[PDB]
Amino acid sequence: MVNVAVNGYGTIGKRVADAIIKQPDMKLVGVAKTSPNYEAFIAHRRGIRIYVPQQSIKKFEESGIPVAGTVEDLIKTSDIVVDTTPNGVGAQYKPIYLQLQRNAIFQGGEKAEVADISFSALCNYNEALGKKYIRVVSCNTTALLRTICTVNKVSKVEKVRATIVRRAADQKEVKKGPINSLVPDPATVPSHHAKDVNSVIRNLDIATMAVIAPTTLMHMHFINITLKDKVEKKDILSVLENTPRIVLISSKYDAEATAELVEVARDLKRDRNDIPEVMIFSDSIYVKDDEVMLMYAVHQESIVVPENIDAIRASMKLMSAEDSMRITNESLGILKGYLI
Amino acid sequence: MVNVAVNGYGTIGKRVADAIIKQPDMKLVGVAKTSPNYEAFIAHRRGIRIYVPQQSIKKFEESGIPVAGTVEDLIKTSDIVVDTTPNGVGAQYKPIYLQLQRNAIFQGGEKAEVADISFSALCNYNEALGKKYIRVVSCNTTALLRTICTVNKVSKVEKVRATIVRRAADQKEVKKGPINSLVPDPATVPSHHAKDVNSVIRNLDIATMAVIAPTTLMHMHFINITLKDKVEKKDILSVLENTPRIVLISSKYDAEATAELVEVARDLKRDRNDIPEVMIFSDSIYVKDDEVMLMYAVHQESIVVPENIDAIRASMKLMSAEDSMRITNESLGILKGYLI
Repeated sequence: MVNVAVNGYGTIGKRVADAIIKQPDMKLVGVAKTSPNYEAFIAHRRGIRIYVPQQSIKKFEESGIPVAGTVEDLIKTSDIVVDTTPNGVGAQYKPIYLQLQRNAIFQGGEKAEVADISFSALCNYNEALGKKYIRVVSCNTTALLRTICTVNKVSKVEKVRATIVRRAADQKEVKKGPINSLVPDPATVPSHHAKDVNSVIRNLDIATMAVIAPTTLMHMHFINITLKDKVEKKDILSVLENTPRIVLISSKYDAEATAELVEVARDLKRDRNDIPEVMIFSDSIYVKDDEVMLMYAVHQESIVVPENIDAIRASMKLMSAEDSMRITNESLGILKGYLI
Repeated sequence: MVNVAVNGYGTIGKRVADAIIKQPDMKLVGVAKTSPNYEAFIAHRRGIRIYVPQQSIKKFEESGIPVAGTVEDLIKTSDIVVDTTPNGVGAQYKPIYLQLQRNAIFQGGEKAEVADISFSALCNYNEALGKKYIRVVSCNTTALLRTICTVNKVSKVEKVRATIVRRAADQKEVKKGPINSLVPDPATVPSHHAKDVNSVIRNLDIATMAVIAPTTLMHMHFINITLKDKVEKKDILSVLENTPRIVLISSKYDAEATAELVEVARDLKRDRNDIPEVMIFSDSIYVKDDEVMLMYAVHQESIVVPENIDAIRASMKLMSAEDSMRITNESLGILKGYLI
């Protein structure tokens, strides 16, 4: 039985915690948070136990939300830590995990050196088997990796160039912009995505560009893939339509807009209206000879959730790639085929 | 039991159909819709019977979604119709419901003359008992009536002055602005809200102004009430804290922003992230002698849902105001007290 701790109960933290609870071979010990905001109140009402930095206990304890113990308390009394702390804080907790001898899963805004390997379950689960420290790649890297590794089955992927249109901040954030601007992110080519992808696929010729748009719901990727062998369209479409963690969006029901996909998720009653799957617009799938083009949407709040679950399995070597992803996929209701 | 039809499966209709499904004394006969978009797809997949206007049947059927009959058929089969069609379309169906001899509930965007009475359950259910045609007031009119009929228990409301900040368009709408403007709505005073409140509370001296902001989540109201007698804050606060369909928002958990309230709903796992209750900011409650000032948020996608359920009960004389509101409240998970 794996007793899991979650460090950092934010957008990703809260989701991983609920994913952990639905797993048959894992238990959530508790979660670490520094401020008693509404995310914490709600967590406690749901019976999730909250661990806090010793120095914040007093402050935190003024709000009435009971504290189960300190953050080291949590790490020591767990078998592995899913770290979902802010960019840069993982590396700060890294020495703590080391000292207490806990494996730990890090998020994608950390430097690669925080982990012993970087990960995406559809690409290098077997290579991650046994790693004590694993870095799950960022949300947009994950979407690129899922698409690539899946297209690669039809033919070796020789080259990737991509433009990432990033949503500015999540819907709940009220102090972040831009309100009305496009903001190169960064201006320099390439963006960090290409390298992040090279921490999982060592030798891919990848170049990416990114910009921030004044939207909160989902990112969007615009991809140009060069393959080795002239391929057929049915084959690129066959494998995109049959890969869990990837869904296709048609143009049949007038839902090709990130806001309308969010509405589809609300009406489908998905938890927190999450769509953890890569959402590829079926009408954008262009394959001519050895060239592939298409666009897809990425739901940043949830895309790495299932990856953290498999990463845990990889780290503690509980089962194969196919076994892990099959439980993760089924327990978190992950789709394949047409979303809409 | 009571067989109910829903004419217009859009933002309100999809939710009135789901609430009808949750009532112990009602059964959803089917819903009416013109276009076979993602909302119709999803209804169909849940087993909801879809009826389409005669002249749209063939285009609708190009989608492969089966059609149970015309709108007239749906009408003939129900004991009562919940009309949730676009503003002005209700008046187009009024003569059809009359000729087909079926009671009907209309939405606030219609003229008061389309019905035999306008309604809000916390104020005049008893007056609407037996009315064959009832107009449930608009979303912001409803929020003003719940607040006024509740405050009125502490001391007679003699005067209301309110400013309404309206969200531009719901989140699924991608063709409506404004993107970045404030838009008098209208520039003349008063806006229609005051007349609509007066269709419910006939002699109240009320004036309202409204403006459109570039937000999609919720409306906000800023109100000034003049009472007959001087009162104590504790008495205003105590009624506001103990009335279903009204919730209080504290400043304890950092959630005083409409986007953070949407977030609270997501994490509380409310259906569609709906918050049908009037959300009064408890730090806003200002009581001095006979003057009360406060501000609140209104979730426009859902506030009228419970109201339409009670309206069915009033029109069909099914049970008392209190009995109906208790079933509507319990079954739809309506709250009172502090939300956060």
